[PDB]
Amino acid sequence: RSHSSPASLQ
Amino acid sequence: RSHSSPASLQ
Amino acid sequence: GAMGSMERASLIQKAKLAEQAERYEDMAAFMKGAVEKGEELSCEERNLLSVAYKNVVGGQRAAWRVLSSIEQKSNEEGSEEKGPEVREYREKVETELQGVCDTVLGLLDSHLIKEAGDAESRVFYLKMKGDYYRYLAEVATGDDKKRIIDSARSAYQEAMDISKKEMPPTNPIRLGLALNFSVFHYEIANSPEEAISLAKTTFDEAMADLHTLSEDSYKDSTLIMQLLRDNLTLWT
Amino acid sequence: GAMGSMERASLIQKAKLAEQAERYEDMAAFMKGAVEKGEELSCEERNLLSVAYKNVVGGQRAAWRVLSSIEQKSNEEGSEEKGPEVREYREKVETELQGVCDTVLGLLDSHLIKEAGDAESRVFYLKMKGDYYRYLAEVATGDDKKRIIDSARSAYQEAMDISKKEMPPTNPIRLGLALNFSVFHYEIANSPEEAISLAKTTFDEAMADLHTLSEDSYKDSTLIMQLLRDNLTLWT
Ligand SMILES: N=C(N)c1cc(-c2ccccc2)c(CCCN)s1
Ligand SMILES: N=C(N)c1cc(-c2ccccc2)c(CCCN)s1
Repeated sequence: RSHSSPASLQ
Repeated sequence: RSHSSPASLQ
Repeated sequence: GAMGSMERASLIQKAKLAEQAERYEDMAAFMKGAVEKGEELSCEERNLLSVAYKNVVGGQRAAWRVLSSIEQKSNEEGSEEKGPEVREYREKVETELQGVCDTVLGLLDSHLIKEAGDAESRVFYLKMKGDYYRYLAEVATGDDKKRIIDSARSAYQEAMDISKKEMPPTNPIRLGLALNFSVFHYEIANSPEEAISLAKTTFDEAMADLHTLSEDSYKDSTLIMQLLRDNLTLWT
Repeated sequence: GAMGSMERASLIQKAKLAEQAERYEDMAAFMKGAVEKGEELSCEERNLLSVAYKNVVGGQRAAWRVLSSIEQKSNEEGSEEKGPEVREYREKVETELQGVCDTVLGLLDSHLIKEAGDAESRVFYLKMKGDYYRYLAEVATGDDKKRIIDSARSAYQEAMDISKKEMPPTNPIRLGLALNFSVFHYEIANSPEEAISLAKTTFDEAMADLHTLSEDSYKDSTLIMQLLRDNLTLWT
């Protein structure tokens, strides 16, 4: 499975 | 913390 | 109940699927529906019931401990006032946990225990009764805590009496019961010496009976024996 | 809503407590209540909203994949008929997942996106819109799947257009958007070459801008860049 973004971004 | 039993027993 | 229209066999099947999907709230709802069909449960079905509710209450207990710790820190000397929110949310989780424990106890009382005549079913259910009163005791304060503790003790003691008369010392149900009663003594009843004695005697009597077991049974019994040993290492 | 009587600040506080306790369904309910107060969300609050719902839908997606696999095995040649239960339970989880996605999309449409004027808020919300349409696309079959895919694409594309005009190539929101749009291309839109190209260009343009960053910002940007690289390794 491909990696998607973490939920928390700054 | 103390160890207690697993839920499944035979 | 919302499961009243589903076949017993379908509820069991879906509980097993829910387990595979790590959907333990669903698993518990399916097994509650299965119990409410009114038939006794097989060994496998009792284990599904226990797995489901242990996982549900396990998440609640872990959350309660996180919140209770934050709350105790908030009540130290020198900590800032942050309002009623920590207490309110700890109470919300606590009330949900007590609700799950009450549900399990209600299934045991209506009517799993009274129909359980074989040692393996009766001890299993009485151990469960002790466990869910123990989980209630973990969060209890005020005027009923003593009675909750005594309810746990009474269930565990009845289960112990049956197990010692009717099961060999290596029986995994007997072992898991003794393990959990020892935890009750140590963590709930302020009786560490009783906990240590029970764990030691249980371990030693099981050791002496391992020679009677097949390879597969030996693996089952020694797994629980290792938990007794782990606790003894922690407690001594 | 059941949160209508609770103060906005108390909902935020309790969302943070729920995060600490790993109670993500509660966290999401608190953040939904906070959104419904009608005020815009700060950066920290947007992140709490996203963490809550990503964890909820993440558990649902994982469960759906387990069930969908069992179902596909059940429909092979030579597999036994086991009744409608696998399909029914997969559908139950699917419907709950779609409900969560629809809830998030509803919050974005009523009225987070239309009030978001700064690039950092608007791109964040449009990325979220693309993500939750993508999660709908993962389970979609039948006559609306093409439209769901196009809705994801359209949201991601609007977010990309803003991000490229208004943010530096190392901005973590821009990077996470490009990462997720590349996943959309690879996993949803059957466009692996587009996915690879986007990931490569995003990585290289960020690399060339790292020299402008503080140590702390460098850590934030390189963390997401490594995910782009991990996908490129998987895809090539
Ligand atoms: N689905 C589960 N979790 C379990 C099912 C069973 C079981 C299966 C057949 C017959 C009796 C019991 C367990 C026994 C406990 C192992 N130590 S565990
Ligand atoms: N409670 C959480 N999970 C998070 C909170 C925040 C935040 C805190 C202050 C200001 C803006 C954002 C995160 C930023 C993302 C890190 N990469 S994450």
